[PDB]
Amino acid sequence: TQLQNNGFVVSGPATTSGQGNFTSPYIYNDVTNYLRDEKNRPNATFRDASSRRLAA
Amino acid sequence: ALSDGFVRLCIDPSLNFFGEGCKILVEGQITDDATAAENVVTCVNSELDLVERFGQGSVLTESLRKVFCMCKSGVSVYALPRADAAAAVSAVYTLTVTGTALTDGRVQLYMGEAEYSLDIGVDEGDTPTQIAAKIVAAISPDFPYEATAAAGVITLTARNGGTIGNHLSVIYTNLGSCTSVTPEGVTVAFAQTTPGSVNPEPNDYASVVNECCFAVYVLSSDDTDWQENLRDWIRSAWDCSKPQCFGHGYVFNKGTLGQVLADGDNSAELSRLALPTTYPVLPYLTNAAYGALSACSTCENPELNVQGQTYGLLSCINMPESCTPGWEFTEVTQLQNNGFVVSGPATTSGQGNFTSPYIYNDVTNYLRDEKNRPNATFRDASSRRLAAATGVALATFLQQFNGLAVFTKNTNIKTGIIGTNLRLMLGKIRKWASDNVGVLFSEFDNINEDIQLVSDFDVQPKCVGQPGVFHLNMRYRPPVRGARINVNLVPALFDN
Amino acid sequence: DNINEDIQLVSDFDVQPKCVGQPGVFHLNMRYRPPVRGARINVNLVPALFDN
Amino acid sequence: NFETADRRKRFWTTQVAACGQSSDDCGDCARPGLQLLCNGEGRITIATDNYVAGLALNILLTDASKADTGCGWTPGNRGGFWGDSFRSDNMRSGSKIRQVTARGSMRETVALIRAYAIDDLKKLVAYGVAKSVDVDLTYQGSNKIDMTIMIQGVDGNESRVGLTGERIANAWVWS
Amino acid sequence: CNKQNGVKNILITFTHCDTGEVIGPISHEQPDDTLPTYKTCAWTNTALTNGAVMRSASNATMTLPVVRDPRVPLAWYQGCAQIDAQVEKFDGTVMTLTEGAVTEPEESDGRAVTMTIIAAEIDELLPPGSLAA
Repeated sequence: TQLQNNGFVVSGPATTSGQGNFTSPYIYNDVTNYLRDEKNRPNATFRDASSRRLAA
Repeated sequence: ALSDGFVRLCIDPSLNFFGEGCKILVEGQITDDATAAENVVTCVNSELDLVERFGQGSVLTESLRKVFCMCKSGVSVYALPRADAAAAVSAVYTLTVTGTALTDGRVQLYMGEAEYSLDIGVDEGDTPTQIAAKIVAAISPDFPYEATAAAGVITLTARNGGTIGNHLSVIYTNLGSCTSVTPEGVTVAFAQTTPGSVNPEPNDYASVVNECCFAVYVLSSDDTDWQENLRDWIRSAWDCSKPQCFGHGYVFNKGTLGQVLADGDNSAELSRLALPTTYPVLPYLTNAAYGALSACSTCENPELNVQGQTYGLLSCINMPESCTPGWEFTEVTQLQNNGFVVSGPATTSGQGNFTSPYIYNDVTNYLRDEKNRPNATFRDASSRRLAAATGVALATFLQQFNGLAVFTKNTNIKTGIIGTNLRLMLGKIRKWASDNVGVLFSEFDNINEDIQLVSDFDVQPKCVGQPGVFHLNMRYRPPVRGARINVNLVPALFDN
Repeated sequence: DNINEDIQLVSDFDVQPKCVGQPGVFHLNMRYRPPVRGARINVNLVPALFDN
Repeated sequence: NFETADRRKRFWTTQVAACGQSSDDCGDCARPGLQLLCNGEGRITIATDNYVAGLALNILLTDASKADTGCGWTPGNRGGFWGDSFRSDNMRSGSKIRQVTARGSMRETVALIRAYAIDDLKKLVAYGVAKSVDVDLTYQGSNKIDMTIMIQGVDGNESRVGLTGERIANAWVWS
Repeated sequence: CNKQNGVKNILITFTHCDTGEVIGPISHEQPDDTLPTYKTCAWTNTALTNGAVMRSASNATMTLPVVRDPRVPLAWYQGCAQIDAQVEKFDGTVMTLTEGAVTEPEESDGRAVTMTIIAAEIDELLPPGSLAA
């Protein structure tokens, strides 16, 4: 929770058990490291990575 | 797949087991001989691995043997061995043989469980007690008690320390009037000499079962403090502070009526099994049998009640019937009204002939409620299973709205756009809930009021909500169990 | 896989620059796959001692 | 006498992964065969577990007699087994799941493959080994296909009373 | 705005039968002034003598005239694919349908398509403040 609220990407595995087999991880949230603003006023305009792509 | 063949080439499932999805965890003591590491969940394969992996005649091995005997396939098993306390004391029992055999006969015992019975023939008349007590050479190794075969008396010492070794009552066939293979002039006396002292109190479930889902927890112990810790862990798995790992636990309580009722700490996460003080079967075996039967070996259908003589029959357990029911009917009713589970014989022959037990009511230990109002919302174990099933099913259904455009201010969707608004979302969910009637819900009292959808912009104050967050509130009732009907019988003498 | 994208027709006046193409010449672009002659399937086998 | 009266024994049985698994870039697959069990002083012996699973493998991994075509086949590989002319149950050995042909879209071909699989494993009920069998096949895409086969068994000793059907004969294999 | 009889949104989801392909819910627009019609009671009465009736199975149907989307083949709108539809009127009513099928399709010029759909059950969401449960 702390990492996500601070602009970070957290990945986790698709399955959980003690069998010790192989699994593939997946991304929880696609978020850039954007926080605050040019004037140091918080917002979430560029929180989503898709926002940068749309702006271009 | 070479030098031959055609379309449809084969590749096979190297492993023959695929019934994964439901798991059972068994926790209990072990002995020194066990090679398994303590406080580490491990997968159990079959009966061959036992003994070596968990010691000879250990509490864990006996519980596991019954679990495999009830669930032949369709469920995966797990074990969590635990070590004895630092200063545990092992119980001691004495069984003295007196008199000199003077007629040819046979002596046979019944201790703890039918699997441990024995039958040895007295050699010949005029064999004193010293030549007798050969019973020790016949006692099966798996018996949790060690026989020493002293001079004229045989001593039984528990192989595991703690209070787990304070439960016995022997049924016996000498001094009886059955001269069918009985040696005349031989008698046996049964008494106890030393009780158990100390039980372990592990409190590290968060570390060894961290974020691992288990359908049923089975605990082979009678320590109230140990059971209390297990209940707390289950609450956390059902908590609202994080993704949930739904589960259920099975425990047993033994003693007089006054003692048993004192353990009812209103736990909806446990199904406490009540037994009398003179149960002729070792306690933890029956608890394991009940847990295994209900550990999705039968309950792949969440709404199936494990009761009656057809579904709640613990066939793996055999025991002779005592001269008294054990639980007087006035006491059976009280236990069922206080959230306990009561079991009894499945056939009516109360003589000493072998029978099997079955379960009357599949009821958890739930009473009262948050605040202090009384209700029966989670009275039946099936309710807990159905509640978990509904959550998973509903979560899967809502996945289709993940990443879908949502319009909230202007509700007219343009031509060609792929999106939805609140009303359309509510209608689709309302359709799903109504469709499942008869599978997960009963008839809704008022379907128009029991479902609501509100966007986060309508809950938070101005300029505080987030875009694309909803609050769904639903209320439901599980399928109805039964009904009461008043019958007024009235014969008539007048002809019209 | 997608018949709407695997066939394209373009006149030579759209490939060459101004006043360089020829009248009555086309370019046909196509992609195809021959018939399949194989298949693989998993045969997970579960002999289950009965429990309804 | 002792209640263990059933004297019928069990012979060798083919087992999955008996000879290990053959690995390849596409994936890993088992190599079924016979299993050897060793004692503490040599004296090897053949395993005899999972009778029904062994029977299922034999039925699936064997080419049955091929249908007439009008052009013919070479005498070497007409299919079938020469020992089927002595049995009296009026059936033929093997399976015909490898004789399908690419017809229509892949969805149609897969559906046909399932039909043949059911039509072959149905022989298990006829012999009496199992009381029911069903195969579930799921199509997910071009290269990923799965098929699960469910076989129902019974306990060695009758326990329930009032069955609509019948107690399958040859149940002494209890599976 | 609560007494205006009209249609506000129309969403349709197609599921091709020969390829299992699914196309998300696409908004649609109606071709003319006519409105869709509904029948939600899946039992039909016939008149016997002296006030008695006689039930029969029947189905629940919907007539949905919509304008073809220029990005979807014309075959899908006819009886060559499954349909899931939702219609939201101005007053607030919402009518949902799933696993519907098209019956007896007629020729269409290429833009205006009239679909007759039949389903096991049609659900309705009345505006807030209903009476029946």
